Parts: sequence; structure tokens; C-alpha cells
Amino acid sequence: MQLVLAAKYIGAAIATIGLTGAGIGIAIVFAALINGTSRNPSLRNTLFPFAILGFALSEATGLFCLMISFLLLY
Amino acid sequence: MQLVLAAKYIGAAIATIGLTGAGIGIAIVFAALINGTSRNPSLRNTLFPFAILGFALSEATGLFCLMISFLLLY
Amino acid sequence: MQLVLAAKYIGAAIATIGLTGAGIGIAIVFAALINGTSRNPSLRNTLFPFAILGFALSEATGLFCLMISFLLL
Amino acid sequence: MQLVLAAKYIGAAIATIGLTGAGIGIAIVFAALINGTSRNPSLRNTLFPFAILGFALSEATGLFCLMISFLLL
Amino acid sequence: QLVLAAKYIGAAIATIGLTGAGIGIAIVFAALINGTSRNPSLRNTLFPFAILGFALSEATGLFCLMISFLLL
Amino acid sequence: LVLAAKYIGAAIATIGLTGAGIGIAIVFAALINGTSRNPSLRNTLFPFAILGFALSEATGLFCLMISFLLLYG
Amino acid sequence: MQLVLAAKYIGAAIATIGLTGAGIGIAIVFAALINGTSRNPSLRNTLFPFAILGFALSEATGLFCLMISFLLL
Amino acid sequence: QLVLAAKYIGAAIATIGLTGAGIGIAIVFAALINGTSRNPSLRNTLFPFAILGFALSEATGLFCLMISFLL
Amino acid sequence: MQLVLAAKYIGAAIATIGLTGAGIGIAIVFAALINGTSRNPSLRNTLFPFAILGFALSEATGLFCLMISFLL
Amino acid sequence: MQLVLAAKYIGAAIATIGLTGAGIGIAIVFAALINGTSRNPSLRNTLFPFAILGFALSEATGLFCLMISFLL
Amino acid sequence: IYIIGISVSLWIGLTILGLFLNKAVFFSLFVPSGTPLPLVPVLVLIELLSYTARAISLGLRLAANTLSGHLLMSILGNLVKIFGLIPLAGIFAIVILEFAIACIQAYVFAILTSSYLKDSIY
Amino acid sequence: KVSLVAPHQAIFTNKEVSQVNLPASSGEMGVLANHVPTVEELAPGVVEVIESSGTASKYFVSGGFASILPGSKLSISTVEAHPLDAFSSENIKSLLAEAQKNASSADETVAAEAAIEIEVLEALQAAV
Repeated sequence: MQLVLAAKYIGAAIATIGLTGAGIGIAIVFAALINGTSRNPSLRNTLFPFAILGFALSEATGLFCLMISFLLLY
Repeated sequence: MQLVLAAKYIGAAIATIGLTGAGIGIAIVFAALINGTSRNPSLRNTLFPFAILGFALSEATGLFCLMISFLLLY
Repeated sequence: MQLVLAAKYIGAAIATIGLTGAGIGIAIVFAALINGTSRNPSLRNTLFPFAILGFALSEATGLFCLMISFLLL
Repeated sequence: MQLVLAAKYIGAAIATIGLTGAGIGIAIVFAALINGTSRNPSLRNTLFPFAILGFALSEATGLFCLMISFLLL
Repeated sequence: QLVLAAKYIGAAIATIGLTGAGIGIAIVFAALINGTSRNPSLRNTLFPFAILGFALSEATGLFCLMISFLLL
Repeated sequence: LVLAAKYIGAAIATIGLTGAGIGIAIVFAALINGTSRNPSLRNTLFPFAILGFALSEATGLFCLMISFLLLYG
Repeated sequence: MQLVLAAKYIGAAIATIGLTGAGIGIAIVFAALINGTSRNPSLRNTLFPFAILGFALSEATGLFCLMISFLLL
Repeated sequence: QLVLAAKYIGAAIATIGLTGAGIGIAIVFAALINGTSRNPSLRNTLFPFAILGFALSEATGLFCLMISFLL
Repeated sequence: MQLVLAAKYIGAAIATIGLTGAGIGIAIVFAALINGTSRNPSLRNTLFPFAILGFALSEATGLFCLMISFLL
Repeated sequence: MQLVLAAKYIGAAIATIGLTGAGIGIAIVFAALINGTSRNPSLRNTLFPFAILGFALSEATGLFCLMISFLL
Repeated sequence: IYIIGISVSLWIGLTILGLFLNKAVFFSLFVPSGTPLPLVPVLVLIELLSYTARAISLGLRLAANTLSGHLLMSILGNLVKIFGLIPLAGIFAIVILEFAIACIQAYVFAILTSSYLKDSIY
Repeated sequence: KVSLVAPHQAIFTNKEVSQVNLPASSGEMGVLANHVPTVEELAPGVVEVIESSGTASKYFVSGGFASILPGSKLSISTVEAHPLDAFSSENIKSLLAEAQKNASSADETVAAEAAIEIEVLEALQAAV
């Protein structure tokens, strides 16, 4: 089974291309929250609650893409 | 087999390239909602209804692309 | 038909690269509508009709590119 | 023969890479029109003619690139 | 064999330039629609630069499509 | 192998058209938005748009010469 | 073992394509913090907690993608 | 035939770097055209930074095109 | 070996594609530092410690990706 | 060695794709410096030191990626 | 822990889909209004389809967090063979980020369930 | 170096200041030694001016136009500028309760004037 072993190693590395959208997504939500907190006056909660929920939704694309890469090599 | 099994494993990895548009879409809608809520006072509904409905439309691209990748490996 | 069978599975995977433009289009149209509605007072109609019609035009690329991938499987 | 049949399936996959420019182009023109309509008073006509004509010109890249993929499949 | 299989690949990878030509018509239309509401660039003035600028940006899509149709 | 590599050389080299196509729209967006600020009309911004577009279009003409030479010479 | 050795070298290079999202993520959070600190006076604490915590969340994509490349080499 | 087939692909994939060199010449000219209308960066001043800035961004395209045409 | 020597040259070339993220990272911090220093006074202080510390974090992606290319 | 000579020419082409980050990086620092020098204040100091030091850091990715492409 | 996390997350997703179907039987089913157009029934990637994707985020986060903690076996052999103090400082930041990720993951489940309960009664 | 001149008295007058943070329309920006020329509208917030050390004087401005010159000069022209200790907590609750009940209760400019008074009274009561 030389064809199945060679395709399993390349599948885990080609599926890691989706980390650019998940990695830059956490910085996009943090850039608007840092620049908006100094504009008065949402600090405790308010705008702080949307940053925690928005970062978890953007990170779901990287967690779902990593499961298909680890299943082909295990 | 042989060529059919190797093409099925490589198809699930190349189809995961579409996660960059769906992953960054959740951060683009959250950046405009967090920066726009500081103008007083888009809190209850109004901006909350457009952010929840807009996130479901952007997440439909990542869920539809993941179904074609999981069907080829199972 | 060994070469045609292996090319059918890889053809449906490389054709799904167009989801980045269609997926980000739904968020780009919603970012201008959410930030523009708080400027008093783009709410009822006016900007509401352009958001529903503009989202359907940007989502046509994702549905058209997905038809070629399902037809080659 | 066998080499020409396998290249026909891959020809319609790599040619669909142009959907990112045509899909995001329909949302870029709608984002500036929705945020600009609430600035008093680009509503009736004026900016309505450039938004309808500009959306058809930006969508021509997706229809022209899709013709080469369907002709080789 | 080798020459016939390479003809289909010459029109697939060459069509990747549609992203620059497709987004170019939208970038010029976004600045013209947002700038026309500032009073009062309507007839001519800004309409001549948007019409001439769209034809120059669309030349990349027509030139790249000529090499794809000549080999397919 | 020599004849098959000449057809793929004119297709992979066409990936540089994204910078030349978007460059003509980036320079035209700043000139159209700056002309409505009173009163960059005669010359000034109009004369720099013709000379500035030649520098951005030089990358597309130089990249197209390498792709056309592999299919003819 | 020629097929396993050739695919192992390509896995470490194909998995390194994700460094663009992790490298630009540290600069995107630093650009908004540098421009906001000059407006006075979110410097000591206050806004310093979101910039330190935001850089660690964006760096998780680069560390997780690098573990799959080192394990296959 | 393996050495002759690799020479054609060495100049095609290397031409992908023209996106940064093509868009870089227009990004520097867009900021100079929008800033010159603010009164009165016309003669010199902004003209020296735009001419020197365009030559530094164009060095990446001339260096990448030398390795592709040397095959 | 012929298969081991061909994969080593392709590994160093595919790993060099990550320079776009490291090159644009140093320019992103330099663009905000040049525009932010005009407001005064974050040139010699304030933003001076953030520009030196922020450039070292963005440069870690280029040094780690270049180590796997030279070792293959 | 036909396989070793085929991978040597392909190594200089895939490694040259990193010029997009180095080419657009020098223009991002020059666009923010030209638009900030026209108002508060000059261009002979302050922003002059950041533009010269910022362009040398972003250009290091293009010189490091070109050495691995010419040596293969 | 990996097999118990995927089975417990699948049972919570069925309760969100079953509760929305019961509330949409005594007061009709309005949901989306519209804007004099159509093509709304083909995009049914929410409500019922959103429960399979939201519940999968809890199981996928446990596999990614366990992979970073289990990577210390490969780094311990190189440090016991520059100084080895760089591995101790880097492992402390990953342990603090993994423990703090549980609060963000638990808050995402409560925020997702709040939008489904409010939309089912409107 | 500030020029906080109101329409009743002079606060800064002469150039003898260091830092000053005033709430503008976009955000809570603060002027340093020699700020750039960014003449923006001032919202109804707190205009604190730090005097060298911790000798800042919190002045609750009613809104104006914080104009900044290119020669190290900051002209903060406002209609009313009073300190935070010149307001009572019992008398401030009567005006905020009357503006909320009068909003969306009539026509003409009666309902529009009550919405602006309720937003300015809520921001001053939270900064005590």
C-alpha cells in the first residue's frame, strides 16, 4: 500500500492551508476591540463580551480543518 | 482502488482551502459590529440582529465545502 | 478509464477554491450595512433593500462554482 | 486518448479560480452604494444607474471564465 | 499524447488572471459611487475618468483570455 | 516532454495579471476621489494619472513576453 | 521506502504555508495598538491586557501548524 | 528530455511575483495623488519621495525576472 | 538517491512561499509607526518600545520557516 | 541524473513567489510616509529615520529567499 | 477523554434542535420575514444544520488542545541531548492559554443557545 | 500650551500646560506636547488637562470644537466648562427622569430634544 501511505502524508500538510483565515481572524477582532476601547467608554462587558464570542466563532474554521488532517494520518 | 484511493485522500485536503473566506468572514462582521456599537447605542437588537443573521450567511460557504471533502473520504 | 477516474475526484476539490470570494462577500456587504445603519437612520427600507439584493448577487458565484464540482463526482 | 481524457477534468477545476474576483466584486460595489446612500442624498437615480451598470461589468469576469471550463468538460 | 494533454492545461491555469480584472471594475465603481454623492460630480468630470479607467483595467482580462483560447 | 512543457509555460506565467489589473483601479480610485475635493481637474491629478499608470502596467507587459516566447520560440 | 521518504520532505514544506496568517496576525494587533496609544492615554494596563492576550491567540495557528511538519520529518 | 522540460516551468512559476511589483507602483502613486490636492505638495517635496519610493519597490521585479530569463 | 534528491530541492522552494507574511509584517508595523509619530510624541518613547518588540514577534515566522528549507 | 536536474530548475521558480511580500512591503511604508509628511511636519527628520530603517527590514525577506533559489 | 467528549457534545446538540421544533408548533413558524424575493429555502444551513457544526466545536477544541500538550515528549529529547530554558518559558504560556480557553469555549455555548431561544419565541 | 477659552471666562488662556484629554466626537483623544492639526467636534464629556504631575483639573465640558494648531497650540472652545465637584447627585436625577418620560410622547421638536438631553445626563452621572 505505497499509494495510500504517500497520499496520507500529503493530506495532512495540504489541509493546513486554512490556518491563514483562522490565524488572521483572531487579530482582526482584536484590532477593532483595542482601537474601540480607547474611544470611550465601553470597557467592562459591553464590547468585551463580543470579543470573546467573536473569536470563538472565527476559530471554528481552524479547528474543523485540523480534524480532517489528523484523521488521515491516524 | 490504487488511483481511486489516492485521489480520495487528496480531495479532502485540497477542498479545505475554502476555509480562509469563511474563517475571515466571522471576523469582518464582528469588527464592524464592535466598532459601530461604541457610537451609542446599538445594543439590543438593531445591530445584534444583523450580526447574527450575517454570520449565518458567511458560515454557509464553509459548511457546504466541508461536505464534499467528507463525502470523498467516507 | 483509470486516468479519468482519478481526475474526477481531484477536479471537485480544486474547483472549490472559489468559496473564498463568495464567503467573504457576505461579510463585506454586512459590514457596511451594520456600520452605516448607526448613522441615523438607515433602517426601514432604503439600505435594507440593497442588503438583501446585494447579498444574492455575491452568493451566485458560490452556487455556480459548486455545480461543476458535484457534476464531476 | 487516455492523456486527453484525464486533462479534461482538471481543465475545469483550475479555470474556476477566477470566482474570487467576480464573487467579491459584486459585494464591493454594493458596500459603497449602501453606505453612500445614507449620506444625503444618493438614492433615486444618480448613483442607482452606476450601481446597476457597474455590477454587470464586474460580473463579466465570472461568466467569461466559466465558459472555458464548461467547454472542456 | 503529450501535446494533446498539455492543451487543456494551457487554458486552465491561464484563467487565474480573472481575479484582477473582475475586482478592478468594482474598485473603480466603488470610488465613483461614493464620490458622486459629495455634490456634484455627475455629468462628465468624474464620469469620463470612470469610463476610461474601466477600459484600461479590463485589458488584463481580455489579453490573458487570448492565450487560453489559442491553445484550446 | 519539450512540447508538453511549452503549453504549460504560457498558462502558469499568467498568474501575474492580478497585480496589473488591480493596479489600474487603485490609481483611478484615488484620482476620482481626489478630483471631487475642488479642484484637481485640469492637469495636476489628470496629468499624473497617465504617467502613473505606465509604471503599474509595466509589470503586465514584461510578464506577458515570457509566456508568449515559450509558445513561439 | 522511496515513496515514504519523498512524501515526508514535501509535508514539512506544504505545512509551512500557514505562516502568512500567523506572521501577519502579530503585526495587525501591533498596528492598532501603536496608533491607539498615541491618542492618549491607553498605555499602562487598561489596553495593555487585550494586546498581550490577542497576540497569544493569533500565535496558536502558527504553533499548531508547525507541529505537523516536524512530526513527519 | 527532463532537463529541457524543466526550463520552461522555471520561467512560468517565477513570474507570480509580479503581483507585488505591479500593485506596489500603484499604491505609492495613489497616496501621492490624494495628498497633493491638500495644498501644496507639487514641485519637489513629495516628488522626491515618490520617485525614490517607486525605484525601491521596483527592485523586486527586476531581481525576480533575472533568474527566470537566465534558463 | 534520485527520489531523495528531487524532494530536497522542492522542499526548499515550497517553504520560501511564507516570505509574504514575514515581509508584510515588518511593513505593517512600520506603516503605523510612521503615521503615528506625526501626532507627537511617540517617536523616542511610547511607540518606540512597541515598534521594537512588535517587529521581533513578526520576524519569528520568517526565521522558523527558513530553517526547514535549508535543512531539506 | 535526470531527476536531480529537473528539480534544480523548478526550485528557482517556486521560491520566487515570495517577491509579493517584499515588493508590496516597500510601497506600504512609502505610502504612509508621503501622506503624513504633507501635514505636520517635514520630511528631513523624524519620519525620515523611520522610512530608511523600515525599508531595510522589509527588504530582508527578498534577499534571503533569492539566495536559496540561485543555489539550487 | 477524546471519545467521551464527542459523545457528550452530540447529545447536547440534539436537545437544541428538538426544543426549537416544539416551540414552532403552537405559534406557527415565522422565522424570516423577507423582502419581496425568494431563494430562502435552499439556504437551510442553520437551525437544524447549525446544531451539528456548533456541537463539533467542543470536540474539535479538545483534540487541538491535547495535541499541543502531548508535544512535550518530542521537545524533551532535544533539550536533554542553545540553552534549554527557552522550552520552559514557552510551555508555560501554552498551559495558561489552554486553561483560559475553557472559559471562552463555555461562553460560546451559552451565547449560541441564547440566540436560538430568543428567535424561537419571536 | 492650551487655549481653553469659553464664553464666560478663560481657563487656560496663557500657554502653561502639558497634556490635556478631551472627549471629541470620534473618540476620547488627548493632546500631548505639540499635537497635529486635527480640529474636530467635541462631544458632551469630561475635558481633563494634566498639569505636569498629578495636578489635573477635571472640567465637564458641554460640547464644542477642540481645534489644534500646527504651532503647539490647542484651542478648546466650549459653551460651558464646569468641574465635577460643582454638580449634585440628587438634582441630576430629576432632569434625567423628566427627559425619559417626555421622549416619544408628543410631536414637533419636543420628542427630539428629550433624546439628546437623556444621553448627556447619563454620561455625566457615570463619571463621579
